[PDB]
Amino acid sequence: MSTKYKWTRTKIDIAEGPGSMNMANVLCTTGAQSVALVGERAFYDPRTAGSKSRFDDLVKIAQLFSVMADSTTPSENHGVDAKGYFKWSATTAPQSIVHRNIVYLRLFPNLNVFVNSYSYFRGSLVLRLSVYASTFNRGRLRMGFFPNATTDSTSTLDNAIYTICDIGSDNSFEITIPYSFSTWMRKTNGHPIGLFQIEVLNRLTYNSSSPSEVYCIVQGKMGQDARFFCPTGSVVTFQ
Amino acid sequence: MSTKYKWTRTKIDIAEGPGSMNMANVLCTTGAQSVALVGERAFYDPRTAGSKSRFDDLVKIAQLFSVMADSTTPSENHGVDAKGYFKWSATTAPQSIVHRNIVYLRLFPNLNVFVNSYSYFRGSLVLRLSVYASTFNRGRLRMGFFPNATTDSTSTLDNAIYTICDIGSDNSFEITIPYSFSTWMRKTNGHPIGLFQIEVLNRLTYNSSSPSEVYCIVQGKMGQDARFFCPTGSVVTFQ
Amino acid sequence: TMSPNELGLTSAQDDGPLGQEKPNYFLNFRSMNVDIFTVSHTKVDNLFGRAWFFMEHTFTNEGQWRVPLEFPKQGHGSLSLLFAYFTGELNIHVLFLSERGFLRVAHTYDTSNDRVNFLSSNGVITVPAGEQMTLSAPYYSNKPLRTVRDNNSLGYLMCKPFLTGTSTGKIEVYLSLRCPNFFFPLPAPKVT
Amino acid sequence: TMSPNELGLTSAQDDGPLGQEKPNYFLNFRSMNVDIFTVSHTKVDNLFGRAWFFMEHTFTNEGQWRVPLEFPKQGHGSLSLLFAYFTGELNIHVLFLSERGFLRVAHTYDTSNDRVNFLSSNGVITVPAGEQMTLSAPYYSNKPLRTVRDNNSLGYLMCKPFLTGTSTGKIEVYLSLRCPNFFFPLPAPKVT
Amino acid sequence: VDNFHSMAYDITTGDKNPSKLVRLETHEWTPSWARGYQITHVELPKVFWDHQDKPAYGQSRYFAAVRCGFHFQVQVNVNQGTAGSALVVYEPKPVV
RNA sequence: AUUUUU
RNA sequence: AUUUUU
RNA sequence: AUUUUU
RNA sequence: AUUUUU
Repeated sequence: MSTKYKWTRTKIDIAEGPGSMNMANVLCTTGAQSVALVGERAFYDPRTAGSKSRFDDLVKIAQLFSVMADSTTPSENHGVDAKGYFKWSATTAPQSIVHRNIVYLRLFPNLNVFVNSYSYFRGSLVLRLSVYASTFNRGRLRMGFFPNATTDSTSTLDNAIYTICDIGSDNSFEITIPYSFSTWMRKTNGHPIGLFQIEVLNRLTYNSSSPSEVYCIVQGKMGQDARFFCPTGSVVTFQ
Repeated sequence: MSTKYKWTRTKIDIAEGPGSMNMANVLCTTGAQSVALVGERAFYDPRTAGSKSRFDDLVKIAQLFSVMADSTTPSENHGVDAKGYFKWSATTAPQSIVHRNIVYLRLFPNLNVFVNSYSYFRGSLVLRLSVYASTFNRGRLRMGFFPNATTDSTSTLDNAIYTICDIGSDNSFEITIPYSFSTWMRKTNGHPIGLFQIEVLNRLTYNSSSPSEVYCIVQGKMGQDARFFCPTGSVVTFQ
Repeated sequence: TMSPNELGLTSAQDDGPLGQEKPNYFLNFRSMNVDIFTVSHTKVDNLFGRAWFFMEHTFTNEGQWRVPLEFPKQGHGSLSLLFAYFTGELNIHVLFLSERGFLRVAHTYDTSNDRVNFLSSNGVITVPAGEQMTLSAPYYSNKPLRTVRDNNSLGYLMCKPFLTGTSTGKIEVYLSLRCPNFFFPLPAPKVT
Repeated sequence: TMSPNELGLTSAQDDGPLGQEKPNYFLNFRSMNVDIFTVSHTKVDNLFGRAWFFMEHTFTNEGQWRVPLEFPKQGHGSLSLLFAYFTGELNIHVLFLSERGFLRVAHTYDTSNDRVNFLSSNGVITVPAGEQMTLSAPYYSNKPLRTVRDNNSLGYLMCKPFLTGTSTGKIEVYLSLRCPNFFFPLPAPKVT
Repeated sequence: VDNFHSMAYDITTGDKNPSKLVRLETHEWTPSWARGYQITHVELPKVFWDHQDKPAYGQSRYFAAVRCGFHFQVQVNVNQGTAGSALVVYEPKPVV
């Protein structure tokens, strides 16, 4: 029998760090001690929230449209600013610009939050232009996008990813921008997404009882393949 | 039932060293805690490196040729220096020396790195002499090697490990030096590898349109049985 | 095949119900999902499973420290501001910076400031001087859901240090949550 | 039998592709592989699995310590200079030499110096005064590969000590890596 | 598709044209140049669009990103009477 | 990625 | 509530 | 004395 | 030496 050795408790070596508190790994925090009377769990009630289940993934929120650089007043510079709220006017030439600016994720309410949370990301971005005109107004508008472009200057969109918008019943055209960077993952706050330009293709037509100019709204969200990766510090403070 | 004893947590004895950090054993470091959000791993991309797999063993690098005591100018002392870059000249007598010196691992770029990393090693060493002459030049050259020799002096190579080089199409002759020491493992930086001598056997012949002297290059690498053992401190600082 | 709806032509007034994972394509393009890590960093459990600084308190006496715990409008935890209601475990990380003593720590969702005067059963864990602990407070709230914004969205934290001599110090506190249940996402926050 | 090629007679211009494990023989000789230890000390995982000093910082205030981590041109880690690209886990060993306090440690590959101003989710592990920890930072790089030479080949390390009184000290830092992926070996380095 | 092939070439000729082999550089090996001396270099990969007369110059102008493989052929001719040796090596940005 | 160990 | 991990 | 937990 | 516990 093992009576040739005096029974003793197990001896073990304690690794580096005496009471090192890991506040980075979730696998570490979830295992923390419980101040609960019996270390148990509670029964959650989604109904009171009108929901059938909790919200598990945040990416879905990043996939929700939000106005770009939204303002109370339309672009007062013929749309050459970041305001995603401008006017499509009959006067504007068949090639003049109705809106041009460099796009960044932070220009979007929902996205700007992730920008201040995660350090990197990847995936396609979707922009949806909604022109609110009357049933009589007609015309076309081509909106293109030069990925990672930085020179904020009007330029032919023949080689850019563009979408021609013909006014009808569904006046909310979109445009997708596939992930494009020299890396497998890009900074959530660094290099621009590209040059966004919406040029006039065909003057907005009208009649005696219809408006000679209409309002437009530009929204932005993440694609179904969107992802965010490293959480980083904050660059701004919300309220 | 075991209700004859009041249930309690396990008691264990903690070995010597409270937060002793072992920075010597890999089995210790690889088990360190992870600051990762979920303590996970990433998917590496070899393609961007043009490779199909990572590099696992360093010995293979030690098995890559590198010029010995490489210089911009050929040996100005008839090759009696460490320069692995000298000249084979027609004038040199049929027994005169074209190059002689004591060989050390540090005399090789690639190897010198391991010399500054590991403390010991073993295995055969291969030296490859490349004489760059024209298609008309002809002659023979015998290069020998006296293992662990220290007296830097010209001596008959009849008893040394030698290789006779007859100029032809493949003008890059080699020479292997089997592991030779009083130990199963020798200092990476200590006793010389031996005496390396390249004597003239037959005067370099030529003609009206061919050079009367050519350039030679001496490279060195480790054998397929090469091994390195203990990593030690550094004796030099790279850049 | 592909419909014109999935090619960009749609109507903003036909988006309800909320949550339409509609695919968008065009020639030479398709939603490509490529993963870099073995897991997601967007999942609520993972992201929030990582703590973030909250506040610091400098003590001199053995007084008590009562503080309304709330969600951050500052760190990566701000992503919570996108929601309206919360419920679940709460991980509190406390650092007791003191030469010689002990720190009593407790947590409750009870608003009454008298049920805390004693600390009887409010979770009085003990962190010896110069130490730090991570206590996970259960959802002992009297309200099924915690509006995520409230200055007291999270329950109050108590800290009554038991000092021995003239020794004084400071208690830095940071926190995270274990498995969080968020509901009814609201509009994105503004910046200061 | 043995060809003249394997007897020393070869041509340097016929070595490509790179990596030719050609055997070399002569009478009374053959490649003899004899092992002294149960395992290899040449394997990248093993060699680099052992740390090496990096640098030391002497703190006086609660300021932060930002430092571009890079491969050594000094210790056995120099063997890395033989490669061009790296990728994989990074083991950071930090020693907090202080009388009374705490040391916040974090790591990121992000070049921006503002994403670190807070330390929200950059891995703020806590080493109590007079203690030492070994944190393994994942490859949270925005670049698939890390040129091995860059003054910031390895991501930046952050150290914001949380002191309590006039106490001051120094933070010595050394490091190693877990399973390293090196690619495209370049020419050997020069000496100073 | 012209069934008569009035143009006898592969249908994908124009497509592959930019990958065509081209002369990237031609410098003269000036005698009396010590070992290690750099004979000539070549800006990779922008050299394939070195001049507007490069097959790849056309397309290269409409795209900002590139991912490609190379196949070099350094040629050096010298009469039999003469001798010498040159080191043709590829140096990634890290090395350069 | 038996890229902790067999 | 595979609401620690598979 | 499932008078640690199932 | 069920001379740790059953």
